Amino acid sequence: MSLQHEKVTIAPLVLLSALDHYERTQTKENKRCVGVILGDANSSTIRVTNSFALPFEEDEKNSDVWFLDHNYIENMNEMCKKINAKEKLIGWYHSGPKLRASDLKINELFKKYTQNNPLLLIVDVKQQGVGLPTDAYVAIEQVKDDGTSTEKTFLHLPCTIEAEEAEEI
Amino acid sequence: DTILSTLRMEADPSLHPLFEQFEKFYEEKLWFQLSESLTKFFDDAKSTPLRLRLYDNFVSKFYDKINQLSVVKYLLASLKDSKDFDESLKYLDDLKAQFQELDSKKQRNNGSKDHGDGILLIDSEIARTYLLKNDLVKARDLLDDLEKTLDKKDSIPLRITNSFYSTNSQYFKFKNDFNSFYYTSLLYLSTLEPSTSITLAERQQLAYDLSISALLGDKIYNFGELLHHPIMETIVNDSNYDWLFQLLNALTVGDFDKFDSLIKVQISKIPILAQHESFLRQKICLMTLIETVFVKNIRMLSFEDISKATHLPKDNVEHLVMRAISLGLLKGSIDQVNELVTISWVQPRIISGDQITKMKDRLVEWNDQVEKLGKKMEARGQSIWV
Amino acid sequence: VLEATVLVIDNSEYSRNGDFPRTRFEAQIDSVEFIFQAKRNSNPENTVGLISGAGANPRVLSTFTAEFGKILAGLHDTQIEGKLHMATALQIAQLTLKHRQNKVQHQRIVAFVCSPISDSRDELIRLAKTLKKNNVAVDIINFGEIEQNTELLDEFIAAVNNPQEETSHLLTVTPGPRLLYENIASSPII
Repeated sequence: MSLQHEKVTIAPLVLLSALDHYERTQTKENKRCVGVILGDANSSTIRVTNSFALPFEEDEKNSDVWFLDHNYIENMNEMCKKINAKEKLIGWYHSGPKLRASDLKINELFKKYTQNNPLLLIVDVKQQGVGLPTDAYVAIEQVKDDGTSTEKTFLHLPCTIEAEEAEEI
Repeated sequence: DTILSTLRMEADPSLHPLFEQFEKFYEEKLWFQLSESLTKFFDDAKSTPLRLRLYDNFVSKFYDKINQLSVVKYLLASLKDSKDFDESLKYLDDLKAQFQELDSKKQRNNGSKDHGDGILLIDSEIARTYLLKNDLVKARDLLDDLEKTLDKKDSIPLRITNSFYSTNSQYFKFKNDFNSFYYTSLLYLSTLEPSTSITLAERQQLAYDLSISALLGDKIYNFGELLHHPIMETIVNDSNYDWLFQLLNALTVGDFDKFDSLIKVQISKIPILAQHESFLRQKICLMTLIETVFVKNIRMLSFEDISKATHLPKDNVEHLVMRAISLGLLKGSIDQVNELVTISWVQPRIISGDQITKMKDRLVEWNDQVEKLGKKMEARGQSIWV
Repeated sequence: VLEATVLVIDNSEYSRNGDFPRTRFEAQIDSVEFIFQAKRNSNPENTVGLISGAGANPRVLSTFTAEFGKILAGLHDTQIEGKLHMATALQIAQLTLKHRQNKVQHQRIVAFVCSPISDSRDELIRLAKTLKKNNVAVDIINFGEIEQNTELLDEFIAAVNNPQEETSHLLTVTPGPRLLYENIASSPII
């Protein structure tokens, strides 16, 4: 299994698409927004480059009532591959504001579509933060800190916002 | 009904209604509810002839209709006492042959998973029998193949972890690898599942062995993890092994005379402890050194203080700190012309509730200093902060 | 009739049983086959869905679609594990019905049950009345643990019981030596 979670690099386009998504679907409070984080991987520094909207739905109830379309991921995959075959699915992002209960559960849905470990990207879309509004959370399995059964949980990674020539301009 | 009739009276009447349930569920292929009762009675100790015969008769029909976990478990219950390890190995090979015959090919829906996990459990039990067969090298190679397969199966879904870790723990116990046994047993206990906790007496003996290995393990120098773990609840009340619990408490505290008396009385309980008595005394000395460093604090020390707090002469303190540094407890440096042992970073310890308040107050003071420095910096250079 | 439907198949350990040869799982798959074919014949515009109610929390296998290939591939890749949390499965099925590509197709649900309904009865009635309020039509095809499921199945239908809307039809066919889709062809469908 690839250990590629040392560094995370985000182009501003993914993040601005996140903000556009949130302001588009008219998400009120407590309504999280989720999409995919198309980019390139298999190197030490995971790099996020492009994103798109997803029809994620969830009632503010039992955490297992979350709904997400399966065909949409592959349907976007085909068109994006037609546009550019160098961008592969490397996980998903949610529109903040902080980690929720279903994050571990829903991440397993993207296991098959992704090739490496799926990447979580928290986006402070409403901008309560002061530092960078982005942080990565790779789901890995490690022993419990309380001396109990090993848990497959998220690990924070140092995320730096960096742009390429196309987006810096 | 034929073999059902033969096995109906080859048991106790209390188990007879279970036979009726097995017959009823066999009529309309309700074999999962049949396997529920099969597990229900297999765990019970009443199944000594039933483990021998009922498995090989009943499950010969339903082995290709039920989840392979229960199927292998039913045979495992049979092989919990038998000394037929040659024919037991033949049984395990037959299980492998059947699983690599059905799940070999022709996979056409019907759910299923090709049941590789059952094969892994079968190989783990082959390694267990090899250990019982005194096949130490062969068993070690087999469990190496098992951990290789553990690397596969994309984060295997428990179960196989239980059997694999138990097998490695048994191998380390038979090889007297105290540290490896301790770590593997702790990992197994962490990975233990609530479906079954096997025999209470067997788990008590496992806790006894864990305590022995922790006391006789080299790279273990803090027994707090074992003491405040649920594994110690098995002998948290029993008096037969209360002596070693008292000895462990003295080890953690650092008592000398009580340790001497207890080790003298219990040196004859097992020759294994009698062989490594000097290692236990060195463990006492290292316990005392670490606890004295952590209590008296002070980045420096003296030969006389260590000699008084460890009962060793002022000439053997040097070798004591040699062992302490080599094992990784400290990172200090000795000085013999003036006995001024220097101490640096010390092995961490589990933090109690009282220590939180002191650390919190120190945090508050540090944060206040940082805030004052930031305020001064901002006020002084506001003309260029743009 | 333009009718968006979702099929709540059950893959619980009890659904692994084989009262219907070969297994309740295979029988449920064949019933899904028949229901999809019948809905296609009635109108190809109708979209069918596949949601599995077992394997820990229910996992959506495919959204509202009319093509058998993807769902059938999903049917071959759903292991028979876990229990049937039918409350969460029904809530998820209701959530899916909000996102029909054709916003005119009326909501339909056909659920397969092969395990006891060990759910909160009051919560179950609340779910049933919520489904009725959204005009959601639900059909339950019972084969297996009929002695228990039929205690709550009639309560579900009497809580939904749409008089003028798409009326909910209950089927509790006792395991019989006839083809299952033949049993479901007439009474619950027409």
